[PDB]
Amino acid sequence: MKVEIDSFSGAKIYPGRGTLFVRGDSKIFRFQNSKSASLFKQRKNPRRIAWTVLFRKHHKKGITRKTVKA
Amino acid sequence: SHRKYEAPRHGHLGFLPRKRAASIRARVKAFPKDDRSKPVALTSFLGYKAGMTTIVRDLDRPGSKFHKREVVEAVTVVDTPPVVVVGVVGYVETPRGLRSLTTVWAEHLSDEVKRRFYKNWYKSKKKAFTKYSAKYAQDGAGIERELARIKKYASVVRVLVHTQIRKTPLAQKKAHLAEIQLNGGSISEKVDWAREHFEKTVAVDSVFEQNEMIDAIAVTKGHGFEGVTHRWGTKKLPRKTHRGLRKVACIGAWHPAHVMWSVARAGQRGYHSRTSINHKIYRVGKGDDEANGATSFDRTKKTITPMGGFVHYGEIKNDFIMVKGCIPGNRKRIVTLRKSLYTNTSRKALEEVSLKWIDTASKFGKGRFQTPAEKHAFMGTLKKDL
Amino acid sequence: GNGAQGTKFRISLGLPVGAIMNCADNSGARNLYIIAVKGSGSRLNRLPAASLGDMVMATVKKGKPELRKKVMPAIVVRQAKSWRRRDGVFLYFEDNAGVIANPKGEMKGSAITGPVGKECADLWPRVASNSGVVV
RNA sequence: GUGAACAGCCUCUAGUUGAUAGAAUAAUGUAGAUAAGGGAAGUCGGCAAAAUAGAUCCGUAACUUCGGGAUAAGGAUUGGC
RNA sequence: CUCUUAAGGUAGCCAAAUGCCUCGUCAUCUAAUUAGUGACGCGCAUGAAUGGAUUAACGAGAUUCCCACUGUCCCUAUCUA
RNA sequence: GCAGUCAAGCGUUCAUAGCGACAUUGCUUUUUGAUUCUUCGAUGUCGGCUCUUCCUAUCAUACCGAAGCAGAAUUCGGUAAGCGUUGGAUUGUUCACCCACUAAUAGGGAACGUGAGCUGGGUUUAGACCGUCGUGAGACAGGUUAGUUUUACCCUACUGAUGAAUGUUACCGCAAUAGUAAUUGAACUUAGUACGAGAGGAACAGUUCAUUCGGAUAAUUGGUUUUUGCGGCUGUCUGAUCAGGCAUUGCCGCGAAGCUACCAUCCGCUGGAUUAUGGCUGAACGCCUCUAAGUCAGAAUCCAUGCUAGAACGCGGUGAUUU
Ligand SMILES: [Mg+2]
Ligand SMILES: [Mg+2]
Ligand SMILES: [Mg+2]
Ligand SMILES: [Mg+2]
Ligand SMILES: [Mg+2]
Ligand SMILES: [Mg+2]
Ligand SMILES: [Mg+2]
Ligand SMILES: [Mg+2]
Ligand SMILES: [Mg+2]
Ligand SMILES: [Mg+2]
Ligand SMILES: [Mg+2]
Ligand SMILES: [Mg+2]
Ligand SMILES: [Mg+2]
Ligand SMILES: [Mg+2]
Ligand SMILES: [Mg+2]
Ligand SMILES: [Mg+2]
Ligand SMILES: [Mg+2]
Ligand SMILES: [Mg+2]
Ligand SMILES: [Mg+2]
Ligand SMILES: [Mg+2]
Ligand SMILES: [Mg+2]
Ligand SMILES: [Mg+2]
Ligand SMILES: [Mg+2]
Ligand SMILES: [Mg+2]
Ligand SMILES: [Mg+2]
Ligand SMILES: [Mg+2]
Ligand SMILES: [Mg+2]
Ligand SMILES: [Mg+2]
Ligand SMILES: [Mg+2]
Ligand SMILES: [Mg+2]
Ligand SMILES: [Mg+2]
Ligand SMILES: [Mg+2]
Ligand SMILES: [Mg+2]
Ligand SMILES: [Mg+2]
Ligand SMILES: [Mg+2]
Ligand SMILES: [Mg+2]
Ligand SMILES: [Mg+2]
Ligand SMILES: [Mg+2]
Ligand SMILES: [Mg+2]
Ligand SMILES: [Mg+2]
Ligand SMILES: [Mg+2]
Ligand SMILES: [Mg+2]
Ligand SMILES: [Mg+2]
Ligand SMILES: [Mg+2]
Ligand SMILES: [Mg+2]
Ligand SMILES: [Mg+2]
Ligand SMILES: [Mg+2]
Ligand SMILES: [Mg+2]
Ligand SMILES: [Mg+2]
Ligand SMILES: [Mg+2]
Ligand SMILES: [Mg+2]
Ligand SMILES: [Mg+2]
Ligand SMILES: [Mg+2]
Ligand SMILES: [Mg+2]
Ligand SMILES: [Mg+2]
Ligand SMILES: [Mg+2]
Ligand SMILES: [Mg+2]
Ligand SMILES: [Mg+2]
Ligand SMILES: [Mg+2]
Ligand SMILES: [Mg+2]
Ligand SMILES: [Mg+2]
Ligand SMILES: [Mg+2]
Ligand SMILES: [Mg+2]
Ligand SMILES: [Mg+2]
Ligand SMILES: [Mg+2]
Ligand SMILES: [Mg+2]
Ligand SMILES: [Mg+2]
Ligand SMILES: [Mg+2]
Ligand SMILES: [Mg+2]
Ligand SMILES: [Mg+2]
Ligand SMILES: [Mg+2]
Ligand SMILES: [Mg+2]
Ligand SMILES: [Mg+2]
Ligand SMILES: [Mg+2]
Ligand SMILES: [Mg+2]
Ligand SMILES: [Mg+2]
Ligand SMILES: [Mg+2]
Ligand SMILES: [Mg+2]
Ligand SMILES: [Mg+2]
Ligand SMILES: [Mg+2]
Ligand SMILES: [Mg+2]
Ligand SMILES: [Mg+2]
Ligand SMILES: [Mg+2]
Ligand SMILES: [Mg+2]
Ligand SMILES: [Mg+2]
Ligand SMILES: [Mg+2]
Repeated sequence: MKVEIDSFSGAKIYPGRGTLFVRGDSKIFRFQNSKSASLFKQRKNPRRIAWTVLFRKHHKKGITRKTVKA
Repeated sequence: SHRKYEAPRHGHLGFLPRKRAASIRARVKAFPKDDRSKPVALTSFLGYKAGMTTIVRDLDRPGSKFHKREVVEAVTVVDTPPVVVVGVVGYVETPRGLRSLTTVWAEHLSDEVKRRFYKNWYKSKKKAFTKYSAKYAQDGAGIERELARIKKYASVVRVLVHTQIRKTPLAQKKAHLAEIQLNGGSISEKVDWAREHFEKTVAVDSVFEQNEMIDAIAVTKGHGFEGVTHRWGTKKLPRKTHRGLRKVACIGAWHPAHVMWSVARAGQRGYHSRTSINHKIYRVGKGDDEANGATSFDRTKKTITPMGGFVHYGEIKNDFIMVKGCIPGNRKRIVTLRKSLYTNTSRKALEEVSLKWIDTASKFGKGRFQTPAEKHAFMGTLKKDL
Repeated sequence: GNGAQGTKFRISLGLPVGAIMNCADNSGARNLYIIAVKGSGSRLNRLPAASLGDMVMATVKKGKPELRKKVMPAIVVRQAKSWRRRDGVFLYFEDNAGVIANPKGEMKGSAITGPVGKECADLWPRVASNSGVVV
């Protein structure tokens, strides 16, 4: 079993959950729920949506030896 | 004249009448066939339907397109804190059917069961079984006189057990008392076992095990009065139609001059008894186990209780059963689990499951997390907190 | 004789009669207009409905005049109704598409524009051969 | 005021606040709404419902009594600062 | 050629809201069309102000298809008063 | 309309595998006629929708018997109505006819079922056009178009819902009776086998799915939003801000919970006795014979198991019974 991730928001996606969408080009788009999906369907930009892993990474939100002996 | 096109009849006449079932307890209409060579155990169990979650497991069905593939399955979760035995009842077969010729009740009765014999408990003097308890003051030869009586007579012996309601998140305080049939051998051995268990406790794993097939017996979640169309599945009548579209157009032919037991008509829906069969037992809980939700594959210590807790229900603090699919009735309702009425080979049964993963995400919405320990990890630290 | 090698687990029906889906092969049919579903039983007033991998009988509404105005079997490669597989996932394509083929199940054309659902490619090894990305 | 505008919507003045009421929120209704995939297969028939829409720019067929047809068709735009 | 008339249906139009036969035949549109349209015409019973033919534009008129759109339908579901 | 009897013929040969002339006996009352009993101080007329039940003269699905049955396929027949008999094109139509899927697309009844259930397209008033007829009014069983579908609160019936009385109250139970449910296909394999010269080409055991039907259920996925839960927008109103009112829920994005969808998931049991039929043993009848006595095996049948009610005038076990 793989956890997948929401390619829009970035939120973890547990099995048998969320939706999945195959665009014409075979780019596969996995959503954790209707909310992310419905954004995708309005042409909404994740980096422009405050709560997306994309957005907060863009805004840098809250990221906070050996011996050679050869 | 005649139908002009043929279709099945709507609805199953066998489940008539559609009336409101006799009580929220569903009655056990039968028990497994007694094999007396086996040790004495319960044939059924009492519990409460909590909620549902999702599963992940590998599938053993050689030749299936999913053989050795993972599958998600819905399951349901029954709060199953051990029953307490309060008494045994004996039955003799007569030409008129089976008949109960006595009951024996243990000395001390729990204030949960006592609460069941009372409509208003706070006002009562709580006199129940006070004089019955006086039957123990001596060596209890009055008691024994029945116990050996049931031994002498009685082709069939059942145990009276009750739930521990207090031990569950419910608000209901008044336990549920029910007759359970005893399918270990030798009617004497049965009432022996009965006595030694008076006032004692019995938990769920003495009854059922994993992979086992068990039947559910419960009262249907009720909808009150219903229209013809949703109750029987009648086709909707056309838009253009005067005076109602959710109906039967022809309540019946002119003759006979009376509308028929077989015609769809609007009345109660829901809240019936249902006896539902064949569920595979996916998990046998122990409330004394931390890492209930865990799995040999999962390993991270969590119980089956979701974040935010089973909606409308609570925390599952005790032993429990997890069963595949869905069970009749709704959350908080008292539920009976019964051993199967028959030996089922079926290969679908006899599949011995091993859960990989039990979905812990909260059910009060679209949950993003399992543990609280994960939610912190992903989200990090907040304006409360540190 | 519906060559169709394998079983098929049920997936939700998105394609009743009257539904016109795109033509995903090089045949030169632009669209297929589904007049029936192979292997559908009957219920009063229910519209026979196909889904991924289902064989149907279609006519070609837009295409080469050779292919118009005649009934001929199809295979649905592309759905657009969300369906659910046994691994839990609810998935759906962007369009409805099928490839005209023969009763054996052998394609009319040599190639399939677009992707194909894994169920249909497992069903029909001649669709397998001509298939691009799968799922 | 907005607006092409005695439209529709909100307001000042004056004038109302009259219409049996209380508690629920079954079925069926009357009145108003929304629906995944399909898109008239429903049906006497698209009945009914949906879709369309204002303004600026661009584009605009057959036919014609040369006045028309014509908002034909069909596109692009539009806020605030 | 013949019988016959006051004269014996011309120009036109047609299975037409006029055709019994009749769901006429052929063509066309369809998977399939007693429907539509185009033709043909010994036309039951077409036809010249009993007006014939044709026609731009118009029409809450009868009919046919197409695109858009839709709970008309597959098939029901949910909300508001 | 459906079924017999005789058996001249058909069937290479061969009446009866499958048929059947000449004749003849019948049944049936979804044909139409014949009649005129009932109703003309009114029994709503055609078709379709929807829904229920019944028939059998069985189209399919079970078990069988026959063949001009090698196999496949088909056809004849028995027990059989348990169970299913569809989606469209023209048509108001019933009918007809094509397309397509299908195991199959059987026939009929219930006031030619069903209009205070619908619809109103046809028919069948009152407007109007045409064609034929008539001097005319008008006619036309000739073609057209427009044309108000009333009432249930009564009784019963049905669906669900309460309930006095048998001391009270309470809990646990029994089960008369009544209801009942499952359906059908495909792929793999058997097997390129049996059989066949070949072309072709099965079945039982087994596995995986699917149809229709049914009871549930809401983890998940979708629908629904007056959570008017959060956010956005226009117009106007509160001097401004902040924060809000009004726009019959002002509109739009998301939207829990609930309800809910083959648009989601889960579940749908096992014994017994028979039918047709094939047999054993076995006389009548020293043989023969499945039948007379007796007897074995057997179908989607039937009775149960299981499943739903639980008699409110069926009932058992049990707690506690007032100053
Ligand atoms: Mg949602
Ligand atoms: Mg019938
Ligand atoms: Mg029983
Ligand atoms: Mg009406
Ligand atoms: Mg553990
Ligand atoms: Mg939830
Ligand atoms: Mg069909
Ligand atoms: Mg219909
Ligand atoms: Mg202005
Ligand atoms: Mg104004
Ligand atoms: Mg008012
Ligand atoms: Mg209700
Ligand atoms: Mg609404
Ligand atoms: Mg829709
Ligand atoms: Mg849609
Ligand atoms: Mg379209
Ligand atoms: Mg239509
Ligand atoms: Mg039609
Ligand atoms: Mg139709
Ligand atoms: Mg029709
Ligand atoms: Mg309209
Ligand atoms: Mg102009
Ligand atoms: Mg324009
Ligand atoms: Mg700008
Ligand atoms: Mg005509
Ligand atoms: Mg003309
Ligand atoms: Mg014409
Ligand atoms: Mg013809
Ligand atoms: Mg025609
Ligand atoms: Mg048409
Ligand atoms: Mg003519
Ligand atoms: Mg003639
Ligand atoms: Mg004339
Ligand atoms: Mg004239
Ligand atoms: Mg003249
Ligand atoms: Mg004239
Ligand atoms: Mg003129
Ligand atoms: Mg004229
Ligand atoms: Mg006018
Ligand atoms: Mg008009
Ligand atoms: Mg016309
Ligand atoms: Mg008669
Ligand atoms: Mg007849
Ligand atoms: Mg008469
Ligand atoms: Mg009378
Ligand atoms: Mg009369
Ligand atoms: Mg009357
Ligand atoms: Mg009459
Ligand atoms: Mg009457
Ligand atoms: Mg018969
Ligand atoms: Mg043969
Ligand atoms: Mg044959
Ligand atoms: Mg029946
Ligand atoms: Mg009759
Ligand atoms: Mg009638
Ligand atoms: Mg009536
Ligand atoms: Mg009426
Ligand atoms: Mg009428
Ligand atoms: Mg009319
Ligand atoms: Mg008058
Ligand atoms: Mg007339
Ligand atoms: Mg009118
Ligand atoms: Mg009309
Ligand atoms: Mg009333
Ligand atoms: Mg009395
Ligand atoms: Mg041979
Ligand atoms: Mg051989
Ligand atoms: Mg087999
Ligand atoms: Mg179902
Ligand atoms: Mg349901
Ligand atoms: Mg809203
Ligand atoms: Mg504003
Ligand atoms: Mg405002
Ligand atoms: Mg102020
Ligand atoms: Mg500010
Ligand atoms: Mg105001
Ligand atoms: Mg508002
Ligand atoms: Mg939701
Ligand atoms: Mg399913
Ligand atoms: Mg059983
Ligand atoms: Mg005998
Ligand atoms: Mg059962
Ligand atoms: Mg009685
Ligand atoms: Mg009783
Ligand atoms: Mg009596
Ligand atoms: Mg009693």
